[PDB]
Parts: sequence; structure tokens; C-alpha cells
Amino acid sequence: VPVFVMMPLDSVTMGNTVNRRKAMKASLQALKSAGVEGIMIDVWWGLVEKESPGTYNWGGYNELLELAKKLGLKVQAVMSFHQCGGNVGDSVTIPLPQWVVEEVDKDPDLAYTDQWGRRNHEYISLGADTLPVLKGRTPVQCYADFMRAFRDNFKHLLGETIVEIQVGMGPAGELRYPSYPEQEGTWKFPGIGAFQCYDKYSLSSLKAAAETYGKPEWGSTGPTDAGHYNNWPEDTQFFKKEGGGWNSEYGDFFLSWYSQMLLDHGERILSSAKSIFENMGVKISVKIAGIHWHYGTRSHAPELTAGYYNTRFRDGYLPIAQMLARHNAIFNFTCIEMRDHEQPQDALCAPEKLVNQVALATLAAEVPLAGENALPRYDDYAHEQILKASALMCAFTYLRMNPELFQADNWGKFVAFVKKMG
Amino acid sequence: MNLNEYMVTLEKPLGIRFALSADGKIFVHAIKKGSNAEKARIIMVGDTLKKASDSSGGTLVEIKDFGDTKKMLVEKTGSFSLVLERPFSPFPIQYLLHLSDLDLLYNRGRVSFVTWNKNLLSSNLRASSQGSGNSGYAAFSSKFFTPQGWKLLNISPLVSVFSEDVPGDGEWGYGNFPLEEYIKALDRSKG
Amino acid sequence: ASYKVAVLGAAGGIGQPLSLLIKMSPLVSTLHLYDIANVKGVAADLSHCNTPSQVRDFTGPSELADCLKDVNVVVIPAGVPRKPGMTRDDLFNINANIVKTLVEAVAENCPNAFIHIISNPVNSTVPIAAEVLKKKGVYDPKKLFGVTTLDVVRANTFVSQKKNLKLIDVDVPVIGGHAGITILPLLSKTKPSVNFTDEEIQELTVRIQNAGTEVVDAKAGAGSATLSMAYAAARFVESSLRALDGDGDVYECSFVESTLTDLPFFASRVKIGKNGLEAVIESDLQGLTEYEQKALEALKVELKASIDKGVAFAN
Amino acid sequence: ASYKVAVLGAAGGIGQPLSLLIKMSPLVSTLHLYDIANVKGVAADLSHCNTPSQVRDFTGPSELADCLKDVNVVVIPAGVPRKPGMTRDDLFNINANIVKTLVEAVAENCPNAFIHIISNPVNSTVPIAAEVLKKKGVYDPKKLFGVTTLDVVRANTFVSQKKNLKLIDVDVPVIGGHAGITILPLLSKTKPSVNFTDEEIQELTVRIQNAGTEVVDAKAGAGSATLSMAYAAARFVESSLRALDGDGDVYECSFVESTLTDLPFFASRVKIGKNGLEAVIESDLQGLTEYEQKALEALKVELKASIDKGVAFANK
Repeated sequence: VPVFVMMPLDSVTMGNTVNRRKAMKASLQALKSAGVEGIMIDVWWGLVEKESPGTYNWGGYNELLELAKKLGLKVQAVMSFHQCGGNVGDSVTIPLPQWVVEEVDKDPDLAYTDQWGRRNHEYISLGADTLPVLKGRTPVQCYADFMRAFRDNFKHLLGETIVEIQVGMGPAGELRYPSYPEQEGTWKFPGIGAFQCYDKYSLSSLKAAAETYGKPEWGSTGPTDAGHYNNWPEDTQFFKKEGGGWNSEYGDFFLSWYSQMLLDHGERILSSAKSIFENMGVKISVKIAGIHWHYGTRSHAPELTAGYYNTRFRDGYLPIAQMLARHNAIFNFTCIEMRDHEQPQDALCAPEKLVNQVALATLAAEVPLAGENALPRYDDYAHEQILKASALMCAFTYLRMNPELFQADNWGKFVAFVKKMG
Repeated sequence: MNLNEYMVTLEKPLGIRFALSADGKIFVHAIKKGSNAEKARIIMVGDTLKKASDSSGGTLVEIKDFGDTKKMLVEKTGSFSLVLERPFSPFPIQYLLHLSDLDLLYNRGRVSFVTWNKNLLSSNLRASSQGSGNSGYAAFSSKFFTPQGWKLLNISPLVSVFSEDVPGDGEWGYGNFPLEEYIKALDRSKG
Repeated sequence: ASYKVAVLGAAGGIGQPLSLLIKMSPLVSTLHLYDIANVKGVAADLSHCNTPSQVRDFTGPSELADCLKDVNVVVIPAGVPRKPGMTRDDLFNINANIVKTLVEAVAENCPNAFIHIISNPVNSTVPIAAEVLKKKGVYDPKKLFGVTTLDVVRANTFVSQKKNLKLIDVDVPVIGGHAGITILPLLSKTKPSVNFTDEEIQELTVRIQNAGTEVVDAKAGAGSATLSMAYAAARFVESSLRALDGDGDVYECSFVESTLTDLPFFASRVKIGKNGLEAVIESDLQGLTEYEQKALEALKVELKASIDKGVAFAN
Repeated sequence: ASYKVAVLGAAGGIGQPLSLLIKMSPLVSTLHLYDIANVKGVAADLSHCNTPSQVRDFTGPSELADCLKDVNVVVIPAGVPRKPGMTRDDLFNINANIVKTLVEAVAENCPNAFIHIISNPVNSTVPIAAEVLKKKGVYDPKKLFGVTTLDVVRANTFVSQKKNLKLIDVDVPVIGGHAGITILPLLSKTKPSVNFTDEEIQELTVRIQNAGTEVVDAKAGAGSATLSMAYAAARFVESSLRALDGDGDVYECSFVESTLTDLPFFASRVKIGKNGLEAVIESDLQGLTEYEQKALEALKVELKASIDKGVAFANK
């Protein structure tokens, strides 16, 4: 199984220059001496289209990808259309382009909104997904133009060094809703999240669906008792397993609406990416949130809040697998290394059961699947867990590159895992 | 299932120019600058109009032809709820920019049509009571007849381009955005 | 546009507006015209309209034989207008002579076609046409009609004016004939649900059955109704064309030969199909009140007299 | 659909079919008819049709004032057909006097009434109406039309017949006047773009010019075209009413006071909106072929002569 390692968030500075270039030589030389198949790089939106809606600066990225080609390592480009940075700690911040942020400020409903009005600036909402709101362009048009610029610049690399394009379709590059606002500690693990669909641009489609279904009362707003982010599934009457609203007709209708809007956002961006990258020796992948916690509950409230209509009665990953099979897209899944006992048991976290369900859905839809770890860990216990999960994976992406991985014991464990997976 | 659809509530004046084409579908032709539909950035050009409401909101009645929209456009004060359907592929407003209003016409040579069959008259001249009409009309514009009437006579050609008494004297455009960049993006997408 | 309509007497007062309204109809593909003269003028006038229905001219029996070669719907409004001091008896003789000649011509040219007799009085000139077709041996009772829709249109108009209804919604049937006290408007059986009063019945009856004389006195004896007659005739013609096209809801109040009563000919609501008189509705004579009953007795007497006069002329 | 239409002179060869056609329309709600006589009969004849458009009749100048009260569209086809052996100048005098009287009576009643002028000659009667509106200060160039739609209808019919074209699609713009020689069918501007040979342009332009004379010859002794006039005038009335109803696709060829050329009045395709001439399509005189330009230059002197006759009669 191919092994891929991810470049840190400081792979490119605020300016389009490579950060710690000699350090990246050290890291990459160690990596290809270790036999690692390849590497995963975040092509950021705010570091390429930072100030001009048409000018695409590719300096540091061109250096980095040509450099990775020189060291013979495959590149998995992740089309990062999301903001990152200061949420609880500092880390490093790569904001959205300034013109995009100005558009979001003048029209606040361009960002995902929760029940209580909090707006998440990590990503541009899907309520305005096809509206010409970004300097006369729709968000699909902006993402498509970014992908076209990337393809035009790196055409000599596609099919030779770049072998995978993960599409950023939501926060953290995951096709989901921003139901985990760790910013300001709004959400803390464990939790269920909220419904990030309160833009009026999407409440309009809610009203449309409610009128189509002949229910001119189910489109006014979302659930009134869904629960706050850090609440528990049994604390909310919507997500309770004892005949809760998630089983009612209104719950089924709203959850189908939510999941199908997320699926339609996926459909649009995936079709655009397939059109842009058609017949070029490269594959297209979509990252799906690895929501392991609260798996034991019947409702699966975190999955329901993050756009996945996955319950004990409905398999919510089967439609996503159908979409990826339709567009010939790779299913990328997190939370592979973790174990059930390692995670807290009071929250009924079942990472292995979730991974098994994902594998079943991918087998049903004949969708190739790739895995990645959720947290950076060097233990042979997690390495053997990943080995078993791959044995049952088209590729594995490892988080995260750092000098800690180049220590003696950590490096030995990492290379041992590498030639065990190989 | 119908996720291309969306409901929007607008206070009068609506500020929308509608285009009845030779398919029965009532498009949106142009938007008046500074209008309520201009403020509501979700209403694009080319989005089909499926249903509509009345002054008090009433019931969200489906619109079949010009007859249903006539009552909506006759009024001048109130709040109307409109259901629009986004086209499966983005509307080529390139044709609206290029072709003149005479080019996109159905009855260019206004061939006369005299009829007594209510099944051929649009849903403002039917009276839909017992049988095939009582009174006959002689009309030259194909906007007074149903698609069956148009088929008997024989972007899709438009049989009419109608509006209401929108005040403010705002220019009819295609939305408040860099329209040149929007078209450039459209040709980049289709190419 | 795959049906042919011919007008005989097309240059007269009714002929010109009737031909105009017939031409501006997408169901018509070719419109032949015949009169003693002025046919070339009317055809040249109409031939410039941009409605896709050709227009052809004919004069005299020699061109009539060509005119009625492939007609699908024949209309015969060929009647001489009343003259100031001309006896109604010889007026009937002249009009019946025109009708008899034209019916002989259509029988010998193309008998398999709808026949719409307009030349007044149809009460006398419809039996004349039927007997002439019988003599020629090509009588088709299913494909002969007497245009009575003028009185139906007048009844709709007068009802909608009397009571504040939606005029395009009003629809009231008329029974009997087409001239005099034989017009029986079924107000109590009108299609829109109403509640009439006895004075309303009286006024509506006296207005509907005396509308031709109203037009004549409005014109100071110059002539009869021309524009309304052309409108009604075009209504019946488009109904017949729809029936020829396979429409299953062509319910027209026509004066046809019916077996629903002792009278050989009666004006009732009939269903028209591709073969002509597809069926005759009997319920039009069920549910009538005593007013309709007495007026129907008088109407039966009048129609018997008129049909006997037409029979005497024809044979 | 609550618009009012008056027809002054609705008892002649054109008046009766025109009144019937305008009554049988979905836009007209009130129809006023006027003539010096024989109008009560036509009004009674029309009132029996079951169409929503009410019909009223007026006789005499005293009822003329009531006729056009709050009338949205005025149509003036009043005229006298040429009698056998009648003087052309005398017939011109009678027609011009009738047009003068009707327009001068329209002026005080409803200046904003989309005045449509039919009475031939159009080239000489439209300017007369314009100046009689000028003396009253209500000469609004956007609300005075000369109906030239008959030549458009004839052009559509003739091009369709000759070129075997779909009659629903053909639209031929005609410029100049309504006096035979002053007719210019801009065939190269046929909307279903179709090539025309030299021989096809020939005989076709001339039949378009001479259709009136052809109909007069066919109707020897009885006036001129009347059913075609009624049809085209009803088409123009419907176009004007739907333009007054909105309908931002209303384009029609009319004879209006246009500064597009040196000639004060010209016939061209104009866009009609709620206030009249929304815009004038100047491109009608751009891109014309050599034959079209030669005919346009030839017709200037005749159209100017007709306009001069009109102004002399109106200022006399």
C-alpha cells in the first residue's frame, strides 16, 4: 500500500516563498530514503489568490512541487479553499483571500450560520454556492478558476509527479458542515455540534423543499430542540434514541434535505473538478469527516449535525459512495489508527465500527478508499491498527511532518511501519 | 428532491421582468437596479418561475401560463412569495446580451389566430366551466394562447417579455456584480 | 392546416367578414370562395393577409364545379338581402332557388362533406337541401347542419348582460329553429349555475327570439346581421373543423335531422365527430318547465309548417 | 386588458371588419364607434357577439366629444372611396378635410391616445394630424402613428409565398411611406435571413409597392383593399395595446415624425412602450444594399412632395 506524508501548515509562508527550504531538503531526503511513496501538500486559496481575483501567484508552490519532483516523490495536491489558524492556540494562520473576506463582511450570509447566528468564516457557504457573490463569480466559478490555474501551471507535473487531487469542499478540506467550531472554545470534544444551514440563502431551499413536500411549516427554520454543540445526544429530544425526532417524519425530511444539500455541493464541485482534470493521468479524491464519537447511540447525532444522515436505520455513507462512484472519486477517511478503548467510552465512540461501515459502503459502491490518521502518533500499536485496517486502502496519508518524527525511536517506528505497509 | 428550487419573499415592487417562452416556462428576463429582487441576491436571470403567491401570501399557487402571472402583476402593493427553479445548467445570458428582443420572438410575423376552443386560450381567457369555450378571440401575439395553441400554429424562442409598473426608473440589468467577469467565467467554464 | 372550407355567396354582406374570420384560422388550409361577382376582388383582398391559409376565387357554375371538388366544410350564406317593397314569398323563392342550385352542385361535385346552410330561413332551406340531396341520391344525414349558433351567441350575450355574470363563462342552449318564435332559450338549463326569475325568462325570450328584427330596425332596413352572423358562422366552422380533427368535445347547438321528435328536423345540442352527427343529446328535452313545454308546442307547430313549406318548394 | 379603443369612421369598407376584429380581442374592454351615419346598425350588430368588449355608438359632432373621453387608442380610418370619374385632387381634399376635422376634435378630447391614422394618403394625412396637434400644443411625436402595417403584412405574405418560408417566422421591415413609390421593403433585413437574387428582389419589391393598385383593379368599381386593411389595423391596435400593457418586445413599422432623415415624417420600425415611441431603430438605414439605397434616394422627392401637400392643406 502506498504511503504518503503531509507537509506541515508552514510549507509556504504568507509570501509565496518556501519556508525553511534546507529543513525541507532534510525532511524530504529522509522521507524518500525511508521509501515513502509520496507526500500531500495544501494548495491554499489565500496564498495563491490572496489579493487579486484573477492573479494566481505560484512562486513558493512552484518551487515546492518542482523540488518534490526532483526528489522523486509523488504529490497529492489538496485544493484548500478554507481558512485555518487561530482557534484555540496559535499555530499558523492562512486566511481566505482579502477580497473574499470583504465580500463575506458586506454580505454576512456567505458563510455557514448556526441556529444562534454564529457565522463560521472557515469556508464559504453552500447556500450561495451558485450565486455570483465573489466579484461577479459564483463560488463554483472561483474554485473552478483556481483548479484551472493550477492545471495550467502544473501541466508538466500532472500524470508524472502529481498523482492525486483532493478537493477542498468544506472546513479542514472535508465535505461536511462546520459543526465543530473549536474557535473561542465554542465546541469541545466530546459533543454533537449544530446545524450549519441557517443562511437565508439555504433557508430559501428549505422553504422550497417544504412547499414541494406539502408541509408549509417545516421550512420556516431548523429543529428547535436539536441541542447545543457540547450537549449530549440524550440531553436533546431530537437526538434521543428513545423515539426521538430523528425518527419522526419531520426529522427524516429535514435530515434528508441536509444530507442531500451537502451531497449536491459535492456533486457540483466534483463535476467541475472532473471536467477540469479529465484525462490527465491523475485521480480526484474527496475527504469525508471521520466522526467516530457518539457512534453507539442510535441517532448518531454528531454525524447528523455534520451533514451525514447515518443512523442505525439509514446508512448515510452509501449515498456519498454512490456520488463518488458517479464521479469516479476516491473516498478519503480519517480516524484509522484510533481504537475503541483508547477513545472515551462514556461518549460511545466506535472508530473501528465506523471504519467498518465505511469499508462496507465503499465495497458496495466499488469506490476506492484511502485512509489517514486523525491525530499524530508514532506508536507501534497505532501502526499495527493501521496495518490491519489496510489489510482489511489505495493509499495512506500520515499526519504530521515535524522534527519529532525524525527523532531516533520515532523515526525507527515510522520506517518500520513504512516497510510493514509496503 | 427539488433542491434546484428556492422560495423568496419580495415586497412590491417586484422589480423583475419575466419572459414567457415557447415552452410554457416563465423565465426571469432582467432585474431592475436597486429593486427588492436586486437586494435579494439569490434571484438570478433565467431561473424558471414555478409558483407564486398573492398580496396576503395566501396559497403558493402553481403558475402554468401568462394567465396566472397576470393577476400577480396587476397588483401593486403587498408581499409576494415566489418559487424559482435554478436551471440545471447556468443560463446563457450571453444570448440575452447579444440577440435583440426582435431576434428572440415567437410570432415575429404576427400571424392571426381566431379561436373559440378554450383549450387553446391561456388561463385568463378560458373560464373553464363546461366545454371548449363560449367566446372566440382574434389575437396576433402568441402570448394569449397555450403551448397547444402554439403547436397548432406550428434558449427557446420567447412568446412575450412582460413586466409590471415597477417605479424608480431603475435600469434593467442582470444583477449587481461585475457582469463582464461573470461572462468571462461562463466562457471559461464552457470552454 | 389540413382541411378545406368553401363559402358559396362569399362576396355578400356576410360573405366577406365570414371569409376573413375563416382565413385567420390555423385549422384552415385552403378557402375557396364563390359568388356571382366580386369574388376576384375579395380573394385579392384576403390573399395579402399573412395567415397560412390559401384563398381561391370562382365565379359561375363552370368554376363552381372546380370550387367544390375537394371541400371538407361547405358554408352557404348565399342569400339576397331584403328589398324595400319586395314580397317575402318571392324572396323565399329566390333564396331557395340559390340554395337548391348550390346543393345540386355540391351533391354532384363532393357530397361527402359537412354542409352549413346559412341562407335564411334555415327552417325552410335545410329541408330543401335534404330533399335535393335525396333526389341526387347522395343524402348523408350525419353530415348536414343548419347554422343556428347566431341565436346561441345572442342568448349568451343577453344572459350575461341581464345578470352580472362572467360573459366568457355564460353558456345557454337554444332549442327549436332559427326564425321567429321558434327560438327557445333554455335559461333554466343554462350551464352556469344561476337563479332566474319569471320576468327574466320573459325578457330574455323576447330579446333572443327577436334579435334579427332588432338588427334590421337598427340598420333602418338596409340589411340583416352581417358581422355577428359571420362571427357565429366562423364559430360553427371551427367547431366542425375540430370535429374533423378528432376532437371529442364538440357540442354544438345545430339544426339537423333528428329522430328525437316527430319533426324531421330540429335544432338541438349535438355531438359532432369525424363522421358528422356522432350523437344527439336527448336530455335537452328532459327537465323542461311548463313555459318551455307550451313554447315547445307552439314551436312544434311552427316548425311543422316551415318544414312543410320547404318540402313543397323542394318537391 | 381594460383599455379603451375608439374607431372614428367605423361604418365603411374597412370600418366594419375592423370593428369586428378589435371587438374580438383579449385586450379591448371598451369599443367606441363613430361615423356620420350607419353606425348604430354596426354597433347593434356587434353588440350581439359574446365577447367582453363593450360596444358604444356615436353619431354627430356633439357625441364626438363623448366618443373619445378617456380613450387609450384612437383609430381613424374614415374616408371616401374614389367615385367613378372623381377628381384625384377633389378626393384628396375630402379625405384631408375629414382627417383635419377628426384630428382637431381628438385634440381637445384625448391628446394622449396613441392616435392611429389610416385614411389614405398616409404620407399626406399623418403630417396634417401632426400640425393640427401642433396648433393645440399637444403634438407629442410619441403618440401619433400612421398605420403602415398593411405593407408589412403584404411583404410577409409575398416573401413567404415566393421563397417557400415558414409564415410564422418571416418579418420584413418596410420604410418610406404609404403611396406606392414611397414604399421600400428592406428585404435584406428579413429576420429569417435568406438570400435574394436580383430577379427575386425585382418583381417582388414592385408587387409590394403596387399591391394597392392590384387590389383596386381586382375590385374594379368598389373602393380598395378593406379586409387586409382591417386585419393590419387590428394587428397595429393589438401591438399598441400590448405595448401600453408593458411587453418590452413590441416592435412595429409605423409612419411617425422621425428626425432619422431630412424628411420630417418617415416610416420605420420603432419600439413602442407605455408612453409611445420608446426608441427608433436607426439601423434600418444602415447597411442597405445599392438597390435599397437608390430606392430610398428616389422616394425622398415624392415623400417630401406629399408632406408639402399635407402642410399646405393644414396651414391653408
